[PDB]
Amino acid sequence: TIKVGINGFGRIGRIVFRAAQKRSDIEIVAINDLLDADYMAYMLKYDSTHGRFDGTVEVKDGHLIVNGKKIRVTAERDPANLKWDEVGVDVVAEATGLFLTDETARKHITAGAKKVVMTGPSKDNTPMFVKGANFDKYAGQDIVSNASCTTNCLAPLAKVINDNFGIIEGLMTTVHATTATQKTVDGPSHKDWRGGRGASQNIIPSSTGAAKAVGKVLPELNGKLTGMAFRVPTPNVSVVDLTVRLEKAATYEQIKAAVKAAAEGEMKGVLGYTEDDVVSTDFNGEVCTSVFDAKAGIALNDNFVKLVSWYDNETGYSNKVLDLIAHISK
Repeated sequence: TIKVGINGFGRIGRIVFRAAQKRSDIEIVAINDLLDADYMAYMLKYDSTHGRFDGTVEVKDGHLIVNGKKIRVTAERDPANLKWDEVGVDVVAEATGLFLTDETARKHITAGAKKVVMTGPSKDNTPMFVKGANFDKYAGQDIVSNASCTTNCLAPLAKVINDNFGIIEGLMTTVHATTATQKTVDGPSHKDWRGGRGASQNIIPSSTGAAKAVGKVLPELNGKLTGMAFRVPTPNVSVVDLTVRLEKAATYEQIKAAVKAAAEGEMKGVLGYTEDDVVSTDFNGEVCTSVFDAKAGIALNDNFVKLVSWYDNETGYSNKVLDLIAHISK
């Protein structure tokens, strides 16, 4: 099995760990963060958004015992001192948000790991991969990125639409759940003044590179999409609102049928499809990274349409982090 070390036990690190427990090809063997093992155990067992851990957690001798398996807990600030080889780690899920370049992330390789997956968009030219878009373009690189949660929602939908009808141009809005970078009441946030405003009180405009980054994993869309975000007072689950102009005339029923076909075919398990009267909490825990909402979208005409797709910005992305780990280990 693929032995994985997690650097950073924030939201993504903890949900990757949970999702990994149901897998048989991967097992987590080590976690690194500035948290005691008993605090680590507490954060794993109790989750406001996703409920109790489905399994056993206990602490003995500074290491976790999760579902009977021993997990090494360290608190190194310098990734180079992590000694991943001592626990036999093949791939590091780099989930701190601080090591998003080749130089910073490589110290995991120096520390004994064989490959690294960043759980966020790279800040340099480290290649980015999105399941359903370009996992098949992986070419043995030892450091990769799984892009962002929003790109994992937008890219599979954009590919289906572009492949079938040709996207001339598109603009995206994501209505996005509150995240850990936000503030409970108005507080300091230099570099992003709006993002410091009280999260529970406000709709907050925010920048996002996700739509531009679709052009990295689908080069045929390179300069054809951009977008923005609004952060809203929900704790999890976000929604993409994609307005596109199409080359080939397509009725809304043709669009729905094309997405449904992909959701049951080449993109099964990545792209979902529903015609039900869903709301955001209906996707809490969703494993698909993009669930097309057929009744919510609307067409002005056969070449100009607004498409709606849901994503659990914690769970879907975390499951595809694990999918990328398994893919680069094949």
